[PDB]
Amino acid sequence: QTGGSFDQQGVFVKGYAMLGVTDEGESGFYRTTFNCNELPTDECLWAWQKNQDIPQLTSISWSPSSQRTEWVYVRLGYDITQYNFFLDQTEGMTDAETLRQRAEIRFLRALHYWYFLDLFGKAPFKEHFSNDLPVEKKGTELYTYIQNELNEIEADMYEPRQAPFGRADKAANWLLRARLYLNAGVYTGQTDYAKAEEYASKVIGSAYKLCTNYSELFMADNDENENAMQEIILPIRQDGVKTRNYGGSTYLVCGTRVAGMPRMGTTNGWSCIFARAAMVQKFFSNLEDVPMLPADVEIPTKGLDTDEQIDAFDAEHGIRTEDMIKAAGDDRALLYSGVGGGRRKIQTDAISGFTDGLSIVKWQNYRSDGKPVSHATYPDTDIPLFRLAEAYLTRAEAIFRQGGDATGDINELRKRANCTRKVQTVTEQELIDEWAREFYLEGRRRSDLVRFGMFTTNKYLWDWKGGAMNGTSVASYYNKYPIPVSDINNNRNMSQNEGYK
Ligand SMILES: OC[C@H]1O[C@@H]2O[C@H]3[C@H](O)[C@@H](O)[C@@H](O[C@H]4[C@H](O)[C@@H](O)[C@@H](O[C@H]5[C@H](O)[C@@H](O)[C@@H](O[C@H]6[C@H](O)[C@@H](O)[C@@H](O[C@H]7[C@H](O)[C@@H](O)[C@@H](O[C@H]8[C@H](O)[C@@H](O)[C@@H](O[C@H]1[C@H](O)[C@H]2O)O[C@@H]8CO)O[C@@H]7CO)O[C@@H]6CO)O[C@@H]5CO)O[C@@H]4CO)O[C@@H]3CO
Ligand SMILES: [Ca+2]
Ligand SMILES: [Ca+2]
Repeated sequence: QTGGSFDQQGVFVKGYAMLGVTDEGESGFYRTTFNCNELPTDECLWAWQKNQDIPQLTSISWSPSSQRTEWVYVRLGYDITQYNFFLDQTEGMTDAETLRQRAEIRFLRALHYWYFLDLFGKAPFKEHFSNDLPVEKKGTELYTYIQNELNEIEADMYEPRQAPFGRADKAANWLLRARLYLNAGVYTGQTDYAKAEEYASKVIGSAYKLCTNYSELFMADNDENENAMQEIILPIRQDGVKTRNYGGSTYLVCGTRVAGMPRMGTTNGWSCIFARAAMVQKFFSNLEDVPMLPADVEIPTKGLDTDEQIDAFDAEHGIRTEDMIKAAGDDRALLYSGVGGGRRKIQTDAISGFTDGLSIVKWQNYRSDGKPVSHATYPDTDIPLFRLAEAYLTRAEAIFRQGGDATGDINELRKRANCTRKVQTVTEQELIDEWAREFYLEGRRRSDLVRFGMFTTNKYLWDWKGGAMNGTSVASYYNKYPIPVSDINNNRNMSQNEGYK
């Protein structure tokens, strides 16, 4: 529908909706990008390796026929066509409302192009909605286009924290540019840490502030709690009754839980996503310090049916998540090694099930204020896609790369997390580890690993990397996903990424 039937307001809203709503539950914007940036990393593992294309993503051994690569590629492209459609239909309109809408739609399109750039190093490009085949825009050109888009639309965007919650303001714009500049070395071959630092400072200097209780950023009321909202620069709205997405917060909550775990926050635990040993090591350098149930202690088959019973048993063996946090001396150590759901392992010699690694209870469907959530199954928890904390890590890394002292920005995050250990000296290792501690399971890991030259190389080997128990390297061409063979066959304008067949 166009012209008189074009529901501008409605299409505008749908533009944002594509971020959090949609099997069809496997192809959402969040799940596809999340998996491509998480499943192959040191942060987590998908427990059901029999699922199509899972071993590939898990071991960084996919090919151009990868179904999950096609899903994210096609999803990013579809979203952009919808944005191009909105921009074409509102082209020439000069009223203030439309100008703001167009600025935000261009922001969203820019965000999508970043994903193409970060994941594939290029993108099937189209500035408009039409039947013409997209043309290839790669590396530096794509990078330049995204930066220019963000630069041009800034003036029309909302002042920091003045936009209706869920919409992008100037800070979201600056944060994305800071992200682009930080990764400029990867996308253009020429770093630009000074600009990364500059834009990160603009975000830090805005009205946004850090949430004083880390866990609250990932709870059911993170859209009705100032403590959390003051830090969330761009949330993907999710609601238990109105906004459901099997690949949204439902995926982050249900997918990381299994029956028996205390405080599941949902009636359905999928037992899919769990932490790799390397993720746990981010909080415990010596994995021997990780609170664990002794191997010689049996788990009763009776008397462990309720949360209260499970907690008591975990308490006796010092394995409640609160005990995990205390031992780690870090509020972000939201892991679970308790008996709820069965005996957990930290590292496994074979990926056989959900209990082969500690559970990640970072995301929750419980309100910090204790009030009821809207649904017993689907979470109300919003996905804080953009958080002020990214500005601190981005500036810290940029400062470090430029030879400066980044202890301040790092300790700002460690202070917020009530860390017992403060950083005295910043190293590349501390930085990449802090990126994991702060943003694990938020869909960006791979990108940071590639930038640190640690995604495919021997520079950093984590458990099950490359398909080996103790980790092994893979070809460097794997730092970029391949263009789906389906698009290669349909669009002669697109060229396959180097290395792939
Ligand atoms: O550990 C569980 C499971 O986790 C993973 O799957 C999750 C998936 O990745 C998420 O996307 C989400 O899925 C939602 C889905 O997208 C929606 O479509 C909907 O699902 C509905 C189905 O479409 C609908 O058909 C029906 O499902 C019925 C099945 O069709 C039917 O076969 C039967 O299922 C039983 C299996 O036959 C049996 O083998 C056994 O399943 C085991 C699997 O073999 C094993 O691989 C693993 O499954 C993982 C999966 O691999 C991950 O990808 O554990 C299983 C043991 O529980 O038992 C099955 C149950 O009897 O019956 C079902 C139910 O009627 O119903 C659903 C609506 O519920 O909603 C999904 C969200 O619930 O979540 C899933 C986790 O469920
Ligand atoms: Ca409410
Ligand atoms: Ca919500």
